[PDB]
Amino acid sequence: TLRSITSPLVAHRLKPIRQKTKKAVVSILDSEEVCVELVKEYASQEYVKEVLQISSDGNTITIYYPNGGRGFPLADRPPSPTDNISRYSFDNLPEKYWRKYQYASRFVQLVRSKSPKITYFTRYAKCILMENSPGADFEVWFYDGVKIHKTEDFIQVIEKTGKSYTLKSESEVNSLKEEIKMYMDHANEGHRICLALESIISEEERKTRSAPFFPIIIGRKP
Amino acid sequence: TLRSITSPLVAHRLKPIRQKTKKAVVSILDSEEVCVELVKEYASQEYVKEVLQISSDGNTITIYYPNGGRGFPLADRPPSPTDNISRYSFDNLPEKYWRKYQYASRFVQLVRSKSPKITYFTRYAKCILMENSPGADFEVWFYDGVKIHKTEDFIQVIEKTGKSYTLKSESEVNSLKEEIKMYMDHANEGHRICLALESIISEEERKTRSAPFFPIIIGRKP
Amino acid sequence: EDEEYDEEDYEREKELQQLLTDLPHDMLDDDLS
Repeated sequence: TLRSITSPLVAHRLKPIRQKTKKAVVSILDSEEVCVELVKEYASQEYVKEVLQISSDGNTITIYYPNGGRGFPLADRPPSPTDNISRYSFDNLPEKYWRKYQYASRFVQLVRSKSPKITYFTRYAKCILMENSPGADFEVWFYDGVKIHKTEDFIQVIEKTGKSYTLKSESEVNSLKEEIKMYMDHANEGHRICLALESIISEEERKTRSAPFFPIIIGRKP
Repeated sequence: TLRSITSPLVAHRLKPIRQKTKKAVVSILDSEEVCVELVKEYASQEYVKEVLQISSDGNTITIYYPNGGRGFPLADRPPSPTDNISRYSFDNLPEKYWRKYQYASRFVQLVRSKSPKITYFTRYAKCILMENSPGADFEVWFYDGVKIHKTEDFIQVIEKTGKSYTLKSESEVNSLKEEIKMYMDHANEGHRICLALESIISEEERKTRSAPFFPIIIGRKP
Repeated sequence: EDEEYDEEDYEREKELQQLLTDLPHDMLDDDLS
């Protein structure tokens, strides 16, 4: 199981984004495709030696080399492929290009972690369930100042002013700041609701044909 | 008897709105209570001679006469109740005020007919199911430019031209261009989806004791 | 990631205004004995 380094990326529902790095330009396009551009520069003029295009489900990867290796002066929006392309499915992807694509796979998993899937306004706070499921991040916005970030492990807490604390497990510090304990207990409720709503709405979306059921915005600003 | 003619109004989930007029000021407060204030003009300044306030569920009615010389000075918010006040249940409301509760019932029913409960974005249109249940109004604004307005009695098409006409019955809509039925059927499918979406969500809401699961905005305008 | 009132919204708010104006105001008339 060589593929178990990472599961194929999922760029669905995500808005277009572009992240430039010293050696790569990761870009989510409209049509929800991910582009890894191996960059390089001569005399302060950047260009692209290599380009990787990946489907929105991460199963198919297209590899081509712009200008036949001569490369093309850096553009903000990645160039179209020629007739000269090489393409692979996810499994039978050659041994190389694994620093690449995975590089994108971890970039997509990050944009998902900041992309709101479900927004729930309460009488108190504003709950947000991110798109990076299974480990879907949960942010809670009380406008009084407090905040909670549920995630893989570190449930984070923010005092109302620019103040802050932290937390790891679910046996001890869940019994701390009890006058503030009412927030974790409150957030876990909203987390339970936003998870239940994702579940039941996803099933109705699975039955039928039409437009995506996500993201959604529940309730109004108080 | 009142309740011969009318059923207790429902102003839940409605947005705060105030409406001046030559006679009275009818409004919906932040607590979703319906307030009806009779207004009289004297010395180039307006005076309030009676205030009806109806509960959010329309079951409880409070009526107070701040009986005094010059009545009450008209402001931008409903005045604080005096001491010569009253409170009745819907069924125990006197024969008086019946003309005024019916007016307030129409006001609310009008507001709900223009209050989005579910907003759904398809590939071709923006779909909105309103708050006046049962048989709420359904409005479809195609990005194409065509507008469709569904009522329990009517169907109303506004072509890109601006050419507008109403189709009442099943035979009337069948007298069609076999191209506009696409707009008709896509809207009807969107209506089907929203009615389905509303049901499974409001079902989960009865299961809960939390902030309202409405209004909802599903998907995004592409 | 959120927007405000579009055309659909303003048109709806205006139809409401017209509707609330067409509301019989002669039902708040008093003394029915």
